[PDB]
Amino acid sequence: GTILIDLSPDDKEFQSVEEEMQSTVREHRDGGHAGGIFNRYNILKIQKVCNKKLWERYTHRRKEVSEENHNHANERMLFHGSPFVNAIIHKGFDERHAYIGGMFGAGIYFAENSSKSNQYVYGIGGGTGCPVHKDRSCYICHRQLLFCRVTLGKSFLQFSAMAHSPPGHHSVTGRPSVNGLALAEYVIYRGEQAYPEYLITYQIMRPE
Ligand SMILES: COc1ccc(-n2c(SCCCN3C(=O)c4cccc5cccc(c45)C3=O)nnc2-c2ccncc2)cc1
Ligand SMILES: [Zn+2]
Repeated sequence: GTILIDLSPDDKEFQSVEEEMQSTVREHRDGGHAGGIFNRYNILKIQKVCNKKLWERYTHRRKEVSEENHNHANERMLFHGSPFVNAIIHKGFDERHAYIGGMFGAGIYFAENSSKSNQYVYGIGGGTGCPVHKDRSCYICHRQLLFCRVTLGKSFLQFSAMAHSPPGHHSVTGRPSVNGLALAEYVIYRGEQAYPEYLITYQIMRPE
Protein backbone atom coordinates (compact mmCIF):
# COMPACT_ATOMS: atom_id res chain seq x y z
CA GLY A 1 0.00 0.00 0.00
CA THR A 2 2.90 2.32 -0.79
CA ILE A 3 2.57 5.60 -2.68
CA LEU A 4 5.50 7.52 -4.19
CA ILE A 5 5.28 11.32 -4.33
CA ASP A 6 7.77 12.77 -6.80
CA LEU A 7 9.20 16.03 -5.45
CA SER A 8 9.75 19.01 -7.73
CA PRO A 9 13.29 20.43 -7.74
CA ASP A 10 11.60 23.68 -6.67
CA ASP A 11 10.11 22.14 -3.53
CA LYS A 12 11.88 23.19 -0.33
CA GLU A 13 11.62 19.55 0.74
CA PHE A 14 13.56 18.49 -2.36
CA GLN A 15 16.43 20.91 -1.72
CA SER A 16 16.88 20.07 1.97
CA VAL A 17 17.21 16.35 1.18
CA GLU A 18 19.62 16.84 -1.72
CA GLU A 19 21.60 19.28 0.41
CA GLU A 20 21.96 16.61 3.10
CA MET A 21 22.80 14.13 0.34
CA GLN A 22 25.54 16.32 -1.16
CA SER A 23 27.08 17.76 2.01
CA THR A 24 27.55 14.37 3.69
CA VAL A 25 30.02 13.11 1.10
CA ARG A 26 33.44 12.45 2.60
CA GLU A 27 36.80 11.08 1.48
CA HIS A 28 36.91 7.31 1.70
CA ARG A 29 39.93 5.51 3.11
CA ASP A 30 39.49 2.61 0.67
CA GLY A 31 40.34 4.86 -2.28
CA GLY A 32 36.80 4.64 -3.63
CA HIS A 33 37.00 0.92 -4.36
CA ALA A 34 33.57 0.12 -2.91
CA GLY A 35 31.48 3.14 -3.87
CA GLY A 36 33.58 4.64 -6.65
CA ILE A 37 35.48 7.89 -7.09
CA PHE A 38 33.37 11.04 -6.84
CA ASN A 39 32.88 14.30 -4.95
CA ARG A 40 29.15 14.82 -5.60
CA TYR A 41 26.02 13.19 -7.03
CA ASN A 42 23.75 13.82 -9.99
CA ILE A 43 20.24 13.80 -8.53
CA LEU A 44 17.84 12.42 -11.13
CA LYS A 45 14.83 12.27 -8.81
CA ILE A 46 13.69 12.33 -5.18
CA GLN A 47 10.51 10.58 -4.07
CA LYS A 48 8.59 10.84 -0.81
CA VAL A 49 7.53 7.42 0.50
CA CYS A 50 4.04 7.20 2.01
CA ASN A 51 2.65 4.03 3.56
CA LYS A 52 0.17 4.07 6.44
CA LYS A 53 0.73 0.54 7.74
CA LEU A 54 4.50 1.06 7.80
CA TRP A 55 4.20 4.44 9.51
CA GLU A 56 1.99 3.00 12.26
CA ARG A 57 4.48 0.17 12.72
CA TYR A 58 7.24 2.75 13.19
CA THR A 59 5.46 5.26 15.43
CA HIS A 60 4.19 2.40 17.58
CA ARG A 61 7.68 1.01 18.15
CA ARG A 62 8.91 4.58 18.59
CA LYS A 63 6.56 5.14 21.53
CA GLU A 64 7.84 2.03 23.31
CA VAL A 65 11.51 2.95 22.88
CA SER A 66 10.80 6.51 24.00
CA GLU A 67 9.21 5.35 27.26
CA GLU A 68 12.18 3.07 27.92
CA ASN A 69 14.55 6.02 27.44
CA HIS A 70 13.26 8.98 29.49
CA ASN A 71 10.73 9.98 26.81
CA HIS A 72 13.43 10.22 24.14
CA ALA A 73 13.12 8.16 20.97
CA ASN A 74 16.41 9.66 19.81
CA GLU A 75 15.16 9.87 16.24
CA ARG A 76 17.54 10.65 13.37
CA MET A 77 17.39 11.03 9.60
CA LEU A 78 19.95 8.58 8.24
CA PHE A 79 20.97 7.28 4.82
CA HIS A 80 20.61 3.59 4.02
CA GLY A 81 22.36 1.69 1.25
CA SER A 82 21.75 -1.85 0.02
CA PRO A 83 20.49 -3.75 -3.05
CA PHE A 84 17.07 -4.27 -1.45
CA VAL A 85 15.62 -0.75 -1.26
CA ASN A 86 13.04 -1.78 -3.86
CA ALA A 87 11.50 -4.43 -1.60
CA ILE A 88 11.93 -2.21 1.47
CA ILE A 89 9.82 0.72 0.23
CA HIS A 90 6.96 -1.78 -0.13
CA LYS A 91 7.50 -4.34 2.63
CA GLY A 92 9.38 -2.05 5.01
CA PHE A 93 12.54 -3.00 6.90
CA ASP A 94 12.79 -6.56 8.23
CA GLU A 95 15.47 -7.63 10.72
CA ARG A 96 15.02 -11.25 9.63
CA HIS A 97 16.98 -10.62 6.42
CA ALA A 98 19.67 -8.59 8.19
CA TYR A 99 21.98 -11.47 9.12
CA ILE A 100 24.92 -10.40 6.94
CA GLY A 101 27.77 -9.26 9.15
CA GLY A 102 29.49 -5.91 8.86
CA MET A 103 32.14 -3.92 10.71
CA PHE A 104 29.82 -3.69 13.73
CA GLY A 105 28.21 -7.12 13.45
CA ALA A 106 24.94 -8.12 11.80
CA GLY A 107 21.87 -5.90 11.56
CA ILE A 108 20.42 -3.07 9.49
CA TYR A 109 23.02 -0.39 8.74
CA PHE A 110 22.55 3.36 8.35
CA ALA A 111 25.03 6.23 8.08
CA GLU A 112 25.28 10.00 8.48
CA ASN A 113 27.67 9.96 5.52
CA SER A 114 25.70 9.41 2.32
CA SER A 115 28.88 8.32 0.54
CA LYS A 116 29.23 5.59 3.17
CA SER A 117 25.76 4.25 2.33
CA ASN A 118 26.69 4.52 -1.34
CA GLN A 119 29.36 1.88 -0.74
CA TYR A 120 26.72 -0.78 -0.14
CA VAL A 121 24.30 0.04 -2.96
CA TYR A 122 25.70 -2.80 -5.08
CA GLY A 123 26.51 -5.08 -2.14
CA ILE A 124 29.06 -5.55 0.63
CA GLY A 125 32.22 -3.68 -0.34
CA GLY A 126 30.42 -2.65 -3.52
CA GLY A 127 29.94 -6.27 -4.53
CA THR A 128 30.97 -6.72 -8.15
CA GLY A 129 29.68 -3.29 -9.16
CA CYS A 130 26.64 -2.44 -11.28
CA PRO A 131 24.81 -5.45 -12.79
CA VAL A 132 25.46 -4.12 -16.30
CA HIS A 133 29.13 -3.03 -16.34
CA LYS A 134 30.41 -4.79 -13.21
CA ASP A 135 31.88 -1.40 -12.34
CA ARG A 136 31.71 -0.30 -8.70
CA SER A 137 32.51 3.23 -9.88
CA CYS A 138 29.98 3.27 -12.72
CA TYR A 139 29.04 6.85 -13.67
CA ILE A 140 26.16 5.76 -15.91
CA CYS A 141 23.94 3.28 -14.06
CA HIS A 142 21.38 4.60 -11.58
CA ARG A 143 21.86 4.15 -7.84
CA GLN A 144 19.28 4.25 -5.04
CA LEU A 145 19.64 5.28 -1.41
CA LEU A 146 16.94 5.71 1.23
CA PHE A 147 16.88 8.72 3.53
CA CYS A 148 15.19 7.13 6.53
CA ARG A 149 13.66 8.19 9.82
CA VAL A 150 15.33 5.97 12.43
CA THR A 151 14.75 5.36 16.15
CA LEU A 152 17.97 4.91 18.12
CA GLY A 153 16.85 5.32 21.73
CA LYS A 154 19.52 4.28 24.21
CA SER A 155 22.30 3.57 21.72
CA PHE A 156 25.40 1.56 22.64
CA LEU A 157 28.56 3.48 21.77
CA GLN A 158 31.07 1.40 19.81
CA PHE A 159 34.44 2.70 18.62
CA SER A 160 36.29 1.32 15.60
CA ALA A 161 40.05 1.42 14.97
CA MET A 162 39.73 4.17 12.35
CA ALA A 163 21.61 -10.60 16.03
CA HIS A 164 20.16 -8.58 18.92
CA SER A 165 20.73 -5.27 20.70
CA PRO A 166 23.16 -5.03 23.62
CA PRO A 167 21.30 -5.52 26.93
CA GLY A 168 19.57 -2.27 27.87
CA HIS A 169 20.08 -0.66 24.46
CA HIS A 170 17.89 -0.12 21.40
CA SER A 171 20.70 0.26 18.84
CA VAL A 172 24.44 0.58 18.24
CA THR A 173 26.48 3.64 17.26
CA GLY A 174 29.66 3.00 15.27
CA ARG A 175 32.29 5.71 15.68
CA PRO A 176 35.86 6.15 14.44
CA SER A 177 38.26 6.62 17.36
CA VAL A 178 40.93 8.55 15.41
CA ASN A 179 39.48 9.83 12.10
CA GLY A 180 37.13 12.49 13.43
CA LEU A 181 36.10 13.33 9.87
CA ALA A 182 34.12 10.14 9.30
CA LEU A 183 30.63 10.55 10.74
CA ALA A 184 28.86 7.83 12.70
CA GLU A 185 27.20 4.67 11.42
CA TYR A 186 24.23 3.02 13.12
CA VAL A 187 22.84 -0.49 13.47
CA ILE A 188 19.33 -1.51 14.52
CA TYR A 189 17.88 -4.97 15.06
CA ARG A 190 14.19 -4.12 14.79
CA GLY A 191 12.76 -3.34 11.36
CA GLU A 192 10.09 -1.33 13.16
CA GLN A 193 12.68 1.25 14.26
CA ALA A 194 13.29 2.53 10.72
CA TYR A 195 10.91 4.08 8.21
CA PRO A 196 12.09 4.91 4.66
CA GLU A 197 10.96 8.50 4.10
CA TYR A 198 12.69 9.37 0.84
CA LEU A 199 13.89 7.46 -2.23
CA ILE A 200 16.82 9.16 -3.95
CA THR A 201 17.69 8.20 -7.52
CA TYR A 202 21.14 9.40 -8.51
CA GLN A 203 24.42 8.82 -10.30
CA ILE A 204 27.88 9.44 -8.88
CA MET A 205 29.70 12.14 -10.83
CA ARG A 206 33.20 11.71 -12.24
CA PRO A 207 35.53 14.40 -10.84
CA GLU A 208 37.04 16.85 -13.34
C1 LIG B 1 24.28 -7.83 -0.56
O1 LIG B 1 25.21 -7.09 0.18
C2 LIG B 1 24.60 -6.48 1.28
C3 LIG B 1 24.49 -5.09 1.32
C4 LIG B 1 23.88 -4.47 2.42
C5 LIG B 1 23.40 -5.25 3.48
N1 LIG B 1 22.78 -4.64 4.56
C6 LIG B 1 21.43 -4.63 4.79
S1 LIG B 1 20.18 -5.40 3.76
C7 LIG B 1 18.73 -4.28 4.00
C8 LIG B 1 18.06 -4.44 5.36
C9 LIG B 1 17.57 -5.90 5.55
N2 LIG B 1 16.60 -6.33 4.53
C10 LIG B 1 16.99 -7.09 3.45
O2 LIG B 1 18.15 -7.43 3.31
C11 LIG B 1 16.02 -7.50 2.49
C12 LIG B 1 16.41 -8.27 1.39
C13 LIG B 1 15.46 -8.67 0.45
C14 LIG B 1 14.13 -8.30 0.60
C15 LIG B 1 13.75 -7.53 1.68
C16 LIG B 1 12.42 -7.16 1.83
C17 LIG B 1 12.03 -6.40 2.91
C18 LIG B 1 12.96 -6.00 3.85
C19 LIG B 1 14.31 -6.38 3.70
C20 LIG B 1 14.70 -7.13 2.63
C21 LIG B 1 15.26 -5.97 4.66
O3 LIG B 1 14.90 -5.29 5.62
N3 LIG B 1 21.24 -3.89 6.01
N4 LIG B 1 22.51 -3.51 6.41
C22 LIG B 1 23.30 -3.97 5.55
C23 LIG B 1 24.68 -3.75 5.70
C24 LIG B 1 25.25 -2.58 5.26
C25 LIG B 1 26.62 -2.37 5.42
N5 LIG B 1 27.38 -3.31 6.02
C26 LIG B 1 26.81 -4.48 6.47
C27 LIG B 1 25.44 -4.69 6.31
C28 LIG B 1 23.51 -6.64 3.43
C29 LIG B 1 24.12 -7.25 2.32
ZN1 LIG C 1 26.99 0.48 -15.00
